[PDB]
Amino acid sequence: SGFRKMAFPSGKVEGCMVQVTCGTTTLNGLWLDDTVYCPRHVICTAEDMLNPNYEDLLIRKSNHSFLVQAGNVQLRVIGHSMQNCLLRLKVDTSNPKTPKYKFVRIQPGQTFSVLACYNGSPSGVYQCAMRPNHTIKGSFLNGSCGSVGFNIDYDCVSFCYMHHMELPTGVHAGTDLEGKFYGPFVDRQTAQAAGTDTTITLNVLAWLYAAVINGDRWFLNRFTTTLNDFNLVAMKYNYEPLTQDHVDILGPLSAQTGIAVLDMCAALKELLQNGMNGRTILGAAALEDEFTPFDVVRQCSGVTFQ
Amino acid sequence: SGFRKMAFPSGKVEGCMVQVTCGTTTLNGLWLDDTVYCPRHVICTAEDMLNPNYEDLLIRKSNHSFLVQAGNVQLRVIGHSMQNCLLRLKVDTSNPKTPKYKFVRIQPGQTFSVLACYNGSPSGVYQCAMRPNHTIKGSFLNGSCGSVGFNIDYDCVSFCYMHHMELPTGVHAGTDLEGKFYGPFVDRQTAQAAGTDTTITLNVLAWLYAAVINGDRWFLNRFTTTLNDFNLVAMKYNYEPLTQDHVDILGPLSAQTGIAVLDMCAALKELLQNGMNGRTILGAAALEDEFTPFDVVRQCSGVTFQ
Repeated sequence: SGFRKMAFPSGKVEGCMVQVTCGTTTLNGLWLDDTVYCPRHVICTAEDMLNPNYEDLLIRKSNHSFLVQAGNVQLRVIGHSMQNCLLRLKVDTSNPKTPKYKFVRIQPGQTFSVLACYNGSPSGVYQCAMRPNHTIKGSFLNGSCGSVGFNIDYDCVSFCYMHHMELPTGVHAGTDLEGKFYGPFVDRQTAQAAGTDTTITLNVLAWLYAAVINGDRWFLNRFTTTLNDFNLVAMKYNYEPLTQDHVDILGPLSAQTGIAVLDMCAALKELLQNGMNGRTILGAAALEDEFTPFDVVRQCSGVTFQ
Repeated sequence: SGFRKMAFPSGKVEGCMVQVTCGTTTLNGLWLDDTVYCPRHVICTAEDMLNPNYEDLLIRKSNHSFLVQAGNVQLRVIGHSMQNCLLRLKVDTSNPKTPKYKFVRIQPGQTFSVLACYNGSPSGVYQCAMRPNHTIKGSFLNGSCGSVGFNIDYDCVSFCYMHHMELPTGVHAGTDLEGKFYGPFVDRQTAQAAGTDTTITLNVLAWLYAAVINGDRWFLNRFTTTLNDFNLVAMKYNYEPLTQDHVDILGPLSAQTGIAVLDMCAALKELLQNGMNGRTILGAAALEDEFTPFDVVRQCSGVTFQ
């Protein structure tokens, strides 16, 4: 029983974190096999950031311009390329701790674990979601650049995020592990701001199913609804429209609770229209949208509470 | 910026988890040096649990009664004792991955990371608090017994919890690493239930300070209050009384925000009396009590947002 924001065990990833220094800037890198991946802005000075030309800045550097430390040991750099907004440093040593891994570009609404690091030392781990506006609502301080996000499937680490920057609203922006940004953001100092966000409807519904599997059905009602009718309500409350695809996804959860997806949607619209009346769901006072349907099945009993 | 329920990196602990089987029951154990620690109810049958005599049940077993697996490797048991509600199995191999560690008995209101495990394989990590009623609000399914709770200080793992059981309300109960239960609970099947709980006032206040450090002060007011006056309000709302000790603890946070502790208390009572008026704090719709003051300084900037 119970339900919590659960992160994946971070061990396989801790073994990959290193420190990367170039001139006066130090940040975190990811050491897999004989390559270290980090944000390219490690080669910038404060004023560089105002309008960097990374191609121009990088040609001016050599292999010995970079200092990579793994714990107490310095790794020798013997090559370097820029891949999009990332640097790849070839090093003279293969990481003995390299887990089986892939690089995946995550979709909005999906969740992942973040291992926050400073100076190449893991400091904490937490779960978060890729917002519709392509930001994540993280917890990062200075020096966290290079921290990564990942999921774990069997023994395989799927790396999906590397942290680059914080936006004026205190939310965070970064790239996948090929250095392509999530969202319309760039790695330089500008007036860029998060676009307006929206609530992840599929996740909220998943979470309501979670509440039921865990023996709670107070918010339910006798009504059902049309996709179209639900979506008129969604618009008004800044929720993403529900699509037939999302209804299909909620299949398995619908079956194990015996609650038709569109009936759940009827409950959801009632909650949005009537508020929660000072009550809680899964201990929360407002609707939660950072659990996917996958997260729910991961963590919940395969047997519902009644 | 940002603020999240942050768990400690779980790597040092993952390296210690094993599987312990006795007869038909399998659960998790903790392998440090040449000892494996697990819940003693691993030696019970379903009906045994109704009224076990652990002394009587254990004398009937031998070293070869236990099967310990670490990944694919079976560890040979060569001794066994009961320490309170725990079993200690001496094994023929010292765990090469044993971190520097201590066993500490945590106090109510304090927080820790939980590594949820099944069949000796870590499945997820999350943060939680020891409730005043000595339970934790965890997320555990069948087979999670033996999962542990810990904090990390420098390189030293402080183990503070081992999971034994779930209570009728779906909250969880377990022991410290000497096998002494937190709370008035016992490891057998009975009508035991969680006592009534209360909100952790010191943590709520810490969290309000966190909101300020992060640039939010909407809930503040021009008033101050007496310890006594605050506590009359606390009683009515099922919050723990505030004590001079708690005011001292909130010192450092009070200094860096420039907000007198008792002024913060005035804000708190206003919030409790007036509700949040459909607004949020740190993104939450109700007051949060699972962050200690220590957690706040850990994760927040040492420089407040303005």
